[PDB]
Amino acid sequence: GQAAADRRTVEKTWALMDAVVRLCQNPKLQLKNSPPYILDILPDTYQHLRLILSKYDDNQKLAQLSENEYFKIYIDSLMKKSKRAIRLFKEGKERMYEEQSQDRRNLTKLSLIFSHMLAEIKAIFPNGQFQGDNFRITKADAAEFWRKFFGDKTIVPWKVFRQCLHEVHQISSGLEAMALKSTIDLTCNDYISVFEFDIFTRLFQPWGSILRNWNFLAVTHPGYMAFLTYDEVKARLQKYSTKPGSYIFRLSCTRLGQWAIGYVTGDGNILQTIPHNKPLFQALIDGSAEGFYLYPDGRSYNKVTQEQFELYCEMGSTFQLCKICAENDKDVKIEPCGHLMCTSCLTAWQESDGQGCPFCRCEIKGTEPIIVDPFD
Ligand SMILES: C[C@H]1CCCN(Cc2cc3c(c(C(F)(F)F)c2)CN(c2cccc([C@]4(c5nncn5C)C[C@@H](C)C4)c2)C3=O)C1
Ligand SMILES: [Zn+2]
Ligand SMILES: [Zn+2]
Repeated sequence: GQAAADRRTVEKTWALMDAVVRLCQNPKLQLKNSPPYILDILPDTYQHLRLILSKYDDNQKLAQLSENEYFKIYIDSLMKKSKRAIRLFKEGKERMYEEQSQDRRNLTKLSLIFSHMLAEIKAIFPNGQFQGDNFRITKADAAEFWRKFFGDKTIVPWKVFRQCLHEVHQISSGLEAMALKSTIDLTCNDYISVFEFDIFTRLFQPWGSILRNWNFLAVTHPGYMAFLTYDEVKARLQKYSTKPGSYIFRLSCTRLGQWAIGYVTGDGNILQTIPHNKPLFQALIDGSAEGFYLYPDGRSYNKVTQEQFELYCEMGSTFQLCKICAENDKDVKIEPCGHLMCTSCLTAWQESDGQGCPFCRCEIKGTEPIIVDPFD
């Protein structure tokens, strides 16, 4: 059985979440209002988990929840990300109190992850009852791909998902697979939920050209600003208040799967809109043709490089993966150049007579084992 281990894991989960909440209540942080608001999200997550348990009343129901693969992965993921937030405060020290620090950007990355996890658990356990197996994917052709490979599965490991997706839409390099992972795996748990799949396929519709749409709208488009608040959109566009047709487009924590566009009017007002019954690309060319959307991020704009994939990857939390394969963790440092990669890729390059370091071609005088954090 798992009864007693399961009881222990839930209670450790709530202890670790309470620990993160207490560290975040430090007035020296000034994040009481800085949203996604970790001091709202973690209590809301606790609240939804209690609602789930409130519905899985007794020994027999609790045993069904125990056997739910999505629920097991969710609680494990919540424990790991809580431990990570604790470690960030222990290792970050007074840098947690500097707004611009890498340590504080990492707290923002964990806050976004917690926000996405709360949206996902509400989508999969609406009113605290499992509905993963009945989840209706928004885009018909995306929904057919998920039925075809995964049936009524709620969640699939990233490695399995990447292999099945590659059957229909070829993924090119390691840096593209890594960039794609960072886009679909919002919860950063190395799984793709049916919910995550729904969000990605809604944003980058149509399905027929989905990797080209994502490459063009997110990976290389100068107008794309990832997740922003309404206040951040005003702050960025204010710099172009005197150049009407200046625009950006962005994601919303509070409205997963939807785009929002901000633009500068003839009067220098900043307005925001959500594309109305059209995909983003159509909204952008239509608004372009009408004079609203002329200057992405305040400049004119007139098939993706490895460098462009690598720059996109830095926004996320995937620094532990080897850039060559995007499968194995970085476990070796090449010396003296200091480039990082997995042993497997190092071997394959020196196997096939590659000069020196795969990245910089320089003499390899030494290697040293290394553990790289996803947030490094
Ligand atoms: C909602 C508000 C909260 C306060 C911070 N601002 C600005 C900001 C945006 C992102 C981030 C930060 C910070 F954590 F690094 F600091 C800061 C991180 N971040 C982020 C984290 C993981 C993945 C991604 C996506 C992405 N977009 N371009 C590249 N990548 C990997 C968007 C997903 C569909 C894939 C983006 C922001 O959007 C956003
Ligand atoms: Zn590798
Ligand atoms: Zn090198």
